[PDB]
Amino acid sequence: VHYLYVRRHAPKIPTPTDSRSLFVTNVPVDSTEAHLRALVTSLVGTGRFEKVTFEDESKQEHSLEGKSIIDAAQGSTAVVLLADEKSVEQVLKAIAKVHKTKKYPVWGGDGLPDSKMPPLGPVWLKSHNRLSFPDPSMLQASVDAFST
Amino acid sequence: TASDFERLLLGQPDSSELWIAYMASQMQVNDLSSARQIAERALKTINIREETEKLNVWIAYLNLEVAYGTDETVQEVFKRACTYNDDREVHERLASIYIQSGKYKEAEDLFEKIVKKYGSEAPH
Amino acid sequence: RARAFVLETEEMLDSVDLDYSEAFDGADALLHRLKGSIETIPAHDAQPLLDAAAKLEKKHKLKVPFPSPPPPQNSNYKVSFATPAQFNVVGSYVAKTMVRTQSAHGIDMIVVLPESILQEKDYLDLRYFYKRAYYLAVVAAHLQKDLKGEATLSYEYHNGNSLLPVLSVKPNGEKDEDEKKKKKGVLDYRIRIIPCAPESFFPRQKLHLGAGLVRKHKEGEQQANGQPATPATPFYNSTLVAESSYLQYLKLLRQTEKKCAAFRNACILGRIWLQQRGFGSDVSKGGFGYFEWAVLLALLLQGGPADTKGAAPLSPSLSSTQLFKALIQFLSVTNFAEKPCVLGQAKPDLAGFIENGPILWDSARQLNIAFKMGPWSADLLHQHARWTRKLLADGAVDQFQPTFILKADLPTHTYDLVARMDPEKVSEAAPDKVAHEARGRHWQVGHKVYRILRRALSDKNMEGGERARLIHLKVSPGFSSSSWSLNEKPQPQKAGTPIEIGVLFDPLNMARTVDRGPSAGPSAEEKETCEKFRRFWGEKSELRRFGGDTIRETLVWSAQTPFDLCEEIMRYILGLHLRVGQLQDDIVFYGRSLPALLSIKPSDTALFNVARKTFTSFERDLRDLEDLPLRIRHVNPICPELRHSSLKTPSFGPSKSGPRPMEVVISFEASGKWPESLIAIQRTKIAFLLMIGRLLERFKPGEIRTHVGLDDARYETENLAFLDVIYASGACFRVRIQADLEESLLERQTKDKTTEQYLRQRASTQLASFRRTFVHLPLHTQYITTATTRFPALSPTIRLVKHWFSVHKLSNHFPPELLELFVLHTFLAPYPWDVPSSPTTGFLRTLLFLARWDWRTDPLIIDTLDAWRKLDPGMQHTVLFVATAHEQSGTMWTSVDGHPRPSKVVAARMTALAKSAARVIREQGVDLDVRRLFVPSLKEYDVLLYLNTKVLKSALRTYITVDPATEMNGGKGQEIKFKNLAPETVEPPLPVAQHPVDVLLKQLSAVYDSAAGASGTGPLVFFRSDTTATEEGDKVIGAVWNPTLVKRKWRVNLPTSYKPV
Repeated sequence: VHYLYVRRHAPKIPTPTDSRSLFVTNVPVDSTEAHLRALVTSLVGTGRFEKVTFEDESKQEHSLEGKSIIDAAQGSTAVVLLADEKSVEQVLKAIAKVHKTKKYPVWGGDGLPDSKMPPLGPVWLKSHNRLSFPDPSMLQASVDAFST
Repeated sequence: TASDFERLLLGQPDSSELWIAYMASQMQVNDLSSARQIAERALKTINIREETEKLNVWIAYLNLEVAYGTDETVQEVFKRACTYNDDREVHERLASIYIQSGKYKEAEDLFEKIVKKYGSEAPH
Repeated sequence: RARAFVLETEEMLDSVDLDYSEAFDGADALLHRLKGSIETIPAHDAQPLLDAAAKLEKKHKLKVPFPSPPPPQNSNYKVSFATPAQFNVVGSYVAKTMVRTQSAHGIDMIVVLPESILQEKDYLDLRYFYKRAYYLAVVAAHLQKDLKGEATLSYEYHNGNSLLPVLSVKPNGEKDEDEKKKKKGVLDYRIRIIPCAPESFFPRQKLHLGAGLVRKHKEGEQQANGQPATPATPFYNSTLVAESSYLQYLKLLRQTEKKCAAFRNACILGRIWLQQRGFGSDVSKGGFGYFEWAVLLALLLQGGPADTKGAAPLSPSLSSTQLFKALIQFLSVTNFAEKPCVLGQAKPDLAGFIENGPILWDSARQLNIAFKMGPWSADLLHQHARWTRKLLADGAVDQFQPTFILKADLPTHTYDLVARMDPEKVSEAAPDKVAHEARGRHWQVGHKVYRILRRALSDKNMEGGERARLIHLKVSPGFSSSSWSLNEKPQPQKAGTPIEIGVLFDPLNMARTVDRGPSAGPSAEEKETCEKFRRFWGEKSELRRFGGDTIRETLVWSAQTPFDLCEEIMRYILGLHLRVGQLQDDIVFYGRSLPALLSIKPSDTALFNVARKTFTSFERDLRDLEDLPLRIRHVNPICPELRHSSLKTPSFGPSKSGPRPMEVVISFEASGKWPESLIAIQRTKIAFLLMIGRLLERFKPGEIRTHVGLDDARYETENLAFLDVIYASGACFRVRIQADLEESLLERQTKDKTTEQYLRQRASTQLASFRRTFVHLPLHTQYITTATTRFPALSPTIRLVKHWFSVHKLSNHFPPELLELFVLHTFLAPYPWDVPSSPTTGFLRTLLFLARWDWRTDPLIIDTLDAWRKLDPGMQHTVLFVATAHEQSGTMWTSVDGHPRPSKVVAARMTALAKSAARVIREQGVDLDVRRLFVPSLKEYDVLLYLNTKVLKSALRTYITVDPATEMNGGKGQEIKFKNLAPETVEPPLPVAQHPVDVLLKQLSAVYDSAAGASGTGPLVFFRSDTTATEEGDKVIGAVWNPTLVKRKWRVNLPTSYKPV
């Protein structure tokens, strides 16, 4: 089983773009917007999601560090964002029971199973489609506007 | 030994015969780069005026390099021997050296080049 | 150098020194007792052959004649035994130059027969040798009756001399200070009683080499202007003069000791030189030992140069360091290795060097000290002497401890053969007649194998340049017993004679299809009809037109993959001249990645063709001539394909291959218009590259197409873009731009960010990885492309070592240039072995030295430190240290990629598999069971996972141009075609046919490591799944949990999948 640890990010938020979020650690493999929105839907009595920032992975594949750790020009924790001040208070009271479902009075099997995104044949093939052969159209426009 | 040799070089720093005895002992004991260092320090620390002493160390270096050295270093020390000493003299000495060493063909080439260069005024 | 040598010689001497209570009394007890015994044995009547045989059948001890024994019709004389008259000690013990030899040594003692039993004619027809062995049997049996049966005994030969039989006594037990002497395995291990002759009895001027003292024919051996008709018998005459002259070299050696007592240390260093060079005084091994070394040092201290000047580094007031050095350089250059066989002879006092005749002569005694030497031992001594004069010539590294083992005696090509010459007339073409018996001393077959193979592998050019496939030759008779029992006359052998042939080739002319000869003569000259050619070759002699417009005698071989044209020469020449005895060589490392082209396998032509000629036409000149706002300076090929190091030898086409994208550097001129930031300087590079791209796609070579793709090789640089050009011959070239301000801005971005105090190591990692991918590859490929012309084994050695690391799961983290310079360490610094002239032997020395090198105290250095070892005592960030004149830091290709380095991670399993890969060699041998190196053990792994590709049959094999998987019919010829691989679309389905497990663990190489570290078949650098997803391997991933995680406290910068407890 995979454990999810949920605590309060709120006492350390002085910047506005990080506000009303959750301090999440040890996200599952390839944890994205769809997987998180799906689990937050499966939680009952729960609000809406908008976006995930600071989604640089530090666990589920090997190496020394992540991808976007330092800003080169000048822990896989994420900042998970919800709809408004009303919507964050109703996801927390539903997590205060999911750690208790192991001793819930029917059984401990009522927890949500996490269906992964398996890397299929042509889907993970996209990794080779950026090293040498991406589309020639978008790469022409991004280079000329920064020079102008 | 090296200590007695350093003592006699402290006693007579001009003495090129004991200098070449020192580098001769070092070509017996076969550290030839060390013998190169001895003859270099000879050219540096022998009293400056003594042309016969410095040319004795020069001729000894030429003999050293035609014996145990190579073609590149014999030409290089040929060049510096010219720029420091009398040109026709060092050509004549390298001629006699090739004569003794039996390298008669490269001897002949040097004979040609000296009779081109200094054949204008030298009959010898 | 000299001071280090004298101190290290002193510590070696202190290590191998002796004990005085050992010497006296351990040797003296038996010497005094045994001399008492031999003086108490009696003498008998002068007895003939029939009485000799009559007592020798009914006594338990037996006579030891060498064949042929004398018949009573040919033997008319008498044999008697008389009392011993004198005693002396000869060899190393009277000199006291001994050491503690771990295997064995034995001191000799000399018991000379008296004068009255001899006849002045006895130097003819073996009669003296027979009465010597009669002396032997009598003195031996009387030793048997005086010892009361407590010491055991064997028969033996001295120095391998087949005409010098000896008895060798062995003790059995140990008490404190008694007769028995077991615990002393050097001076008391062996005692050998040598029968010999008094001094100056036989005429030495007749005992000359050129005089034949074995008269077999009597009719026609005269009227020939002197004596060339009677054939010379140099081994027999030399044996005679040596046993008659055992005393003179004894006293000459002693007077050289007491006029120079550095002779002890010099002979000791010479002894260690010979035991580690494997030689000895035996006839099978050349007959170079203490006797020869000591008398030659005596000879060169009493002279040696041409004008009879005293040898310059050999004054009697010198030391052992310079005495050993001068002896080495004289064996090197003057007249003591090969020149005493081809170009000259030397004298005893007053000693001189004269330019004629093969002999190591002494005059007043008339003996060749090198009588047991052949031209084989001559060329071996020449290579050893040259290597040793260079090792004493260097002045930077320490060179006392690495000492030479003869890989030329034991190469990969030890062609074992059975040869059953029974009977001799149907199983030997060379007539072993009475003339050959009178000439050779039992080593007929040895001389034949040496001679036949040298004229088999020798070639000769147009301009007189002697150039061959052979430099050194050896025949070592395995299963040759020099000791034997007490009840038998010869040594009998019923398993035949095994003949090894250990050959070091010459790699510059090893793979040439042609064997050359003399001028195709109008009239048949003697070398046209001689024993080197058309009769000695047979059916393979023809006429071929050359490129130098002159007609010559020619041989045409075949170039193929699994073995060598040299081996084919061996099989046919042995089968035609020696005899039809079989020949085998099944040592298989040539089954590498085999490039699929015409005439499999291609020699050093394919890499040249594809990379160099398609890079000439058309990338270089069009990219230089292309009009652009910034002018191109340098376009420099820097791949393992250029520097002769690629694992796959690629072809035209194979876009599915890892090593096929060729990384290359192009820079622009010095302009200050580049911006001052990373993403801006990279978008300028992307703009420049897309302009190159549009011009090259609209120009007339428009069959080539371009595209701009990103990279993930360098960390935290996400807008790097390339031009990878797909030539009409399927070439691929990864291009890159440098900028001096880009280098300095990565320097400053490592310099900034002070206030966080924990990012300097990652900043230095990014910096030095940028340094790897940009800076040093130009000069590195220049150095290796220059080293290629002198070392022609380098490319296939790199293929074998890289393929070994590919099957042993290490090159996914190990960079390729690391292993490249690792094979270059044993190439340009081949000590303490010879030149790698074979790819398999190169793989073996890389295995040997990676196994025997320690990472803890020894840093490697190579000609192609004291500040990092203090803060890392346990070596957790670094283990390897790879430096040269190119890189002085030693930390560029080792600590930057991010190796885990405790004792149970990726970098720690390099050392564990190199030890065990040599344990297959010594115990069971080298055979078809050497396939266990190219399989993985797959042990000590915490979790193992099996993966499968979605491939059809023979994928990905055929499109890497390597041909396993025979279910494709025609992989042995040109069946597969690569011009159909030129795609219609640049999207899928062009990259569908790549390996979905190679890049599966590139992206699985970006996230964890603080939890775990694994290695798989995929990201093995510049390597595809062609040879490790078949019978030869398996596509697995093996993960080991790191020891720094057993349980820890809940933190934030944790990274690990961890469970609550």
